[PDB]
Amino acid sequence: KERIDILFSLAERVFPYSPELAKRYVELALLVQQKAKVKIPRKWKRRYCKKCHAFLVPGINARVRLRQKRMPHIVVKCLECGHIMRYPYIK
Ligand SMILES: [Zn+2]
Repeated sequence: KERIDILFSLAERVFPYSPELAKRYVELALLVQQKAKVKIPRKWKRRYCKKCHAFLVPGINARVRLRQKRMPHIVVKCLECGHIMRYPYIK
């Protein structure tokens, strides 16, 4: 409820500050989310790494390269995993 939202705000400030610190904070926010057993729209579900459990934004804990071919593609590397993720896009 409110508890997640406070953690989310805290996770956001740490997030640019240090990906690694944020990684610890997010893992707390996600752990809270399952424990509270509350589903939220896109806020945590769509804004995190698959195994880091860290806030996903390009430029901050993770970086994205945008490629132009006539197939759109972006590649995202998130530091906490240290791994590159592909996200296909069309139009
Ligand atoms: Zn990651």
